[PDB]
Amino acid sequence: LLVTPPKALLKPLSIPNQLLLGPGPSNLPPRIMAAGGLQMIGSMSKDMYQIMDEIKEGIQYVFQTRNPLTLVISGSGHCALEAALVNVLEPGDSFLVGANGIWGQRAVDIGERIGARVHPMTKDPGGHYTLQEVEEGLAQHKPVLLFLTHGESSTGVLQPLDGFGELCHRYKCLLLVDSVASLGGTPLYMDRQGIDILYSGSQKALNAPPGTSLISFSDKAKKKMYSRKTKPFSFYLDIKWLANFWGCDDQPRMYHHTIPVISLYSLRESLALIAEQGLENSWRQHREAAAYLHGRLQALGLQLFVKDPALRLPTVTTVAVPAGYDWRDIVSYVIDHFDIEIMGGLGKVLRIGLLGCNATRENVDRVTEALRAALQHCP
Amino acid sequence: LLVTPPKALLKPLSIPNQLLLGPGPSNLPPRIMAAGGLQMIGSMSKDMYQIMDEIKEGIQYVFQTRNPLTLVISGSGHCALEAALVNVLEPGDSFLVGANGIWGQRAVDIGERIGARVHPMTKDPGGHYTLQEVEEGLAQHKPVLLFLTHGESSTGVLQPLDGFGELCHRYKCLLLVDSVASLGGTPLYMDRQGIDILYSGSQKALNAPPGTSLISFSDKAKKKMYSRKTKPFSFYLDIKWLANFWGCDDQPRMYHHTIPVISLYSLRESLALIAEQGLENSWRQHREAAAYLHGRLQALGLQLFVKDPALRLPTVTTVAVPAGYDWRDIVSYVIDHFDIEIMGGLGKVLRIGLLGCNATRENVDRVTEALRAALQHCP
Ligand SMILES: *Cc1c(COP(=O)(O)O)cnc(C)c1O
Ligand SMILES: *Cc1c(COP(=O)(O)O)cnc(C)c1O
Repeated sequence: LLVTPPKALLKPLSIPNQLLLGPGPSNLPPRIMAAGGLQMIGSMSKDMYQIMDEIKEGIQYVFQTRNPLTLVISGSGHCALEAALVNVLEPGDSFLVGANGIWGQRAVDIGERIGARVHPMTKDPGGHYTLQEVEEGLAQHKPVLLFLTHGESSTGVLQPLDGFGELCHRYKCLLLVDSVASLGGTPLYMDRQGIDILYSGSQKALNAPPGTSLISFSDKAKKKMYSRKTKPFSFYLDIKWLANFWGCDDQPRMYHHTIPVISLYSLRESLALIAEQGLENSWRQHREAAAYLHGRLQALGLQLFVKDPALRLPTVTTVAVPAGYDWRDIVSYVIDHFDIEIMGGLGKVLRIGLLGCNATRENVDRVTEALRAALQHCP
Repeated sequence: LLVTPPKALLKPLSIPNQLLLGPGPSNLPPRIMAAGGLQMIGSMSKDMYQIMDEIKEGIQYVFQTRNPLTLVISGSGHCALEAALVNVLEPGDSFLVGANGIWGQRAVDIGERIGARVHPMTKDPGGHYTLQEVEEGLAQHKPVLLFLTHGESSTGVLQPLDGFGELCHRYKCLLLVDSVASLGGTPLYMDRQGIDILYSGSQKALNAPPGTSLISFSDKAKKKMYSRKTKPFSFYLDIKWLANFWGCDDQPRMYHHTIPVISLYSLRESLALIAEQGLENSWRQHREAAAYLHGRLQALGLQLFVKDPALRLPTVTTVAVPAGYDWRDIVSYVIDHFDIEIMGGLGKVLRIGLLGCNATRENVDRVTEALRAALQHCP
């Protein structure tokens, strides 16, 4: 045989103890770890369906919707995003994109690839979107879909949502919102803010492991996706298939692909936890924690990138890179000395993440103490 | 708030004990269960890279290749398939498809959607592909890629591979092979059989949980994918991105998407297990087990769908539905009474699956004893 058994693979697997306080993913609580270590069931069993059904109710609770087209995408953030775009947008269609960070910049790339006419409202890092600025683009381009990034995790910006859906609906437009870095860590009401496509990820404020995502579609969205001329470019992400399997339509569930059963156990639990906490409690915790963290960082003499506190994303705090330092040096120091992960921002600045169980005063202390030492030790 | 916490989610998660002896997925051995219950690490950490690197060596060992473009697709079977097609095929291109079951029939649907000229060599259930029949299609259509299903899990057929790659290479064609239901359970030598794209799944004979897949690309494939006019329809599955992240190219690893870390721990172990066993041992086990199972089924008076033993897939046995029975009745009886999953075949027949740790004489006994009772109790 050409290749021999890899020597490295013949040693036992060993992983460190890291406190993950970057934009994502987050650490796992015991219940989610426990779920991950369970045994398989049939991927098309009555029991597996029950679990999926339970998950659906959970996606409904956290999204605050009753949309019966709500389900899990067998993929990460980008897959839920891609899934949205490839099932809603037909080649030609006009797509209006809020390019504040990256997330917009990705939604763009996807749009371009599937042959959409892409309308990029570029705003420098830190910037958000004013309803008027939307209507001016909506007037200028007459799109079929707008994409807005709720929790902009590259810039630490919390986009205001209220009233945007009803603007979009007037111009016939569909609202797609990226709530991956916002869900569970700030107010969000899918049906009451009139959102047509909402998606989130498992590995941010729900404290499940990466590789699943939550998606929900309004009837307005459902119509546009169920009255395409053409078939979507992706079969894996074809909604008409997914919807059927996940039990959304009248037809009995027909095998499409194999769902990541063990991740679904985990996700189910992560949903049960925030269902036991309660959304408003979760939003309180994140709101307060964030508040504490800004105060502490302020004390160290660091400047918060997002100036207006009402525009700061609780879950992800952007901190301006202190003049005269190498960001790599600080971030590497932190992990190296204290065993704490703090990302940078992509497209610069320092990024810190309070997500679910990880969003406690203790963790803020810890990252503050760490950034302290580093500030006085980095060249 | 519109939606209240789902009452069902406020009870604790409870899953049955099922022996999964269908085409997939398979049951998990303790080491893989253990890996699934571990804590997160940074998705772009030195430690996470080591793990990915280790996995790569493992994909190289089981595929029997040295292709430095080998990596894990963050998706199931279909995603690795889709990933192959969307990165190799450009709209127009000619694609020659071995539509024996299904897997071909899906590769078709994908091909059509991404705007390939699709050439379907339909063969009734049970049928395989003769080198001549290939060359006649290769002559008739002059494709850029042929798709062959190695272990045809819908029909229980083992396709012969030997020499097909060198045929394909002569006509300038690329060989893509679906080894999801064959890898680890029959001989397969990527480089020595001249295969340009080989993919497999985690949830079949490797005994990892669903939701990851293994893919490898030859230099011939790499050239075609790295000299497209256009960008692939998918960003999630863009090889130039994936390749970079997974450390395949000269550029430092740049964030694309978030890899399903916990599934990667599992997959790493599943690879370590077959690296400790050794491929030829694994092929012996499956070969023998299969042999035993056919004998026993024969004794019950059941007829094996695939007549020629040299064409029977060890890992998945097709058994002709006995005249005068409802297949649903037998299959439901089996799970209902004995707690054993035995699928049907899609596009009919009964399907039984011996995959990795699950491929033992004991499990054959068990499914035989079960099918016995059912045969004499179903109407
Ligand atoms: C993390 C994140 C993503 C990316 O999701 P993946 O897990 O990388 O697929 C996208 N958008 C936002 C807002 C995020 O926070
Ligand atoms: C199971 C299987 C598939 C489907 O893979 P998914 O896990 O459903 O994405 C495809 N091909 C073969 C040969 C299989 O055995």
